Amino acid sequence: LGTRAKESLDLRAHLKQVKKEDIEKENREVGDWRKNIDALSGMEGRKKKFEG
Amino acid sequence: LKDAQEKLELAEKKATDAEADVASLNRRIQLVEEELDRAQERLATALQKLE
Repeated sequence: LGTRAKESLDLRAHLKQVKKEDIEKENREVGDWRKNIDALSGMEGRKKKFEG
Repeated sequence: LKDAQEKLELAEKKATDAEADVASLNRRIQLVEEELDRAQERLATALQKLE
């Protein structure tokens, strides 16, 4: 009984390792970028050129 | 000239009316600047609550 139980335990151990430890390879992607504001400072242009 | 006199008077009156609208547009500019600042602040707090 112990042998059969430990067989399944060891079999699932490696699967759990691969599933979980490999998550630590990267988890910062949740972090978003700046997305800064202007605060009425980027108003320094007239209606001179618009195509470029 | 008399008609040129009336025209210049009317044009200067039009200038003054444009200046009254200049005042009203100044008021719009100021209040909308308050709105801009308030929106910056409220957006900051909303994003923080999101975090």
